Amino acid sequence: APNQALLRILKETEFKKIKVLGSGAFGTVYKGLWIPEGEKVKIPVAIKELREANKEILDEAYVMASVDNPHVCRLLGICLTSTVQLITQLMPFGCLLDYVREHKDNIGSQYLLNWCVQIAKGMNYLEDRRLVHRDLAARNVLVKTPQHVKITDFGLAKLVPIKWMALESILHRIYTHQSDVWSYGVTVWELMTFGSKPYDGIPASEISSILEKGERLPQPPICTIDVYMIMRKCWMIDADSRPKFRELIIEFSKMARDPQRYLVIQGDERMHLPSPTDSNFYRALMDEEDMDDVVDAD
Ligand SMILES: *CCC(=O)N1Cc2nc(-c3cc(-c4ccccc4F)c(F)cn3)n(-c3ccncn3)c2C1
Repeated sequence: APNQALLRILKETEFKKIKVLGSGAFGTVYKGLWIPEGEKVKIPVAIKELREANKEILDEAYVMASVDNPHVCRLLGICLTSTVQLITQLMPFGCLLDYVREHKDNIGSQYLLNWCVQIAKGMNYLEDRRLVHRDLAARNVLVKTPQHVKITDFGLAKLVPIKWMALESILHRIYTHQSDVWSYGVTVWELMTFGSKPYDGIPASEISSILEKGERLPQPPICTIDVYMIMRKCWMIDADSRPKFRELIIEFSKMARDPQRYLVIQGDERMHLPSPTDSNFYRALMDEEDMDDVVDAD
């Protein structure tokens, strides 16, 4: 029974879908416009209309609306009609998966390590709340600004990403904070490869036997062995042997302090974090919310 004041019930008359942004396995993402009651103003919003109980949907949506963390997208409004529409703050930059693909071999080491830090802080918040995401992947990490990423779609899996799933989840539908750690390792791998698809050319049916044999995702060319060992540690068979989100925040923050020693990127001395001037601009314009300082190179 969380705070019902975090979820605003929207009527079909207060909003309108205008543009198409993309679509995934759960639904289609639209750029929306909210017209608040008794007002003339049009306010951009992001709307996800689902693909396929009202009391039960709302119960889950209140939990989804209670996630208050700088690296977790909070559900803001819901519109229950014949379809289920979810409303959240519009993010022009979209997902990190497409951002890294559209910026292939053009992303600095400071960005990658800081994103790994931020994703770990978002998941660590979810673990403190005893919440399991179940669908962590670079497609479910949104870019607020290039220096601020946030985990999206928490609770959508509750209402199959085999290549992002831990073996116990594939075999026994078991989902814990430690299976989320496995998915996180796969997500870090997607970033380090600038958007590569994991186990490309391998049918989803073969993955469980491939894992049981001891096969894992290859070392991305930019990762030193210390970075690869952390990703490997995330894919251990024994869930309790895998690192904690708590430990991943510290390890990746320590690595962000010496970026060149942990990632080998060509043209990296040029690709630095933005000047205070450009970060002040981005913040006042599109990121007023309070977040921890991005880890700088000593
Ligand atoms: C690579 C894919 C991509 O570019 N995007 C995926 C995506 N989803 C959403 C989104 C998510 C949600 C949402 C958030 C919390 C809980 C439940 C839930 F459905 C939503 F309501 C609406 N959109 N976006 C998105 C796009 C633009 N601004 C914000 N979110 C993307 C982008």
